[PDB]
Amino acid sequence: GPLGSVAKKITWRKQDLDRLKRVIALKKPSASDADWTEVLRLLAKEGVVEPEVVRQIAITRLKWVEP
Repeated sequence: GPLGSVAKKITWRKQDLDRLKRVIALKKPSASDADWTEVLRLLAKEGVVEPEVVRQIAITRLKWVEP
């Protein structure tokens, strides 16, 4: 049924990543749950999982890298 890649109950697509990337450029977090709470506050509309996880997702998805 699903694609060949399991990862939570949220299929991170390019369309969903394109938006998040726009937030990371504005908020510009510093690798932290508290900070991610802001960027995730927007994408939260899509029922996104906790920020603690998204922190790593944006890395393996948006090729993000902590400072």
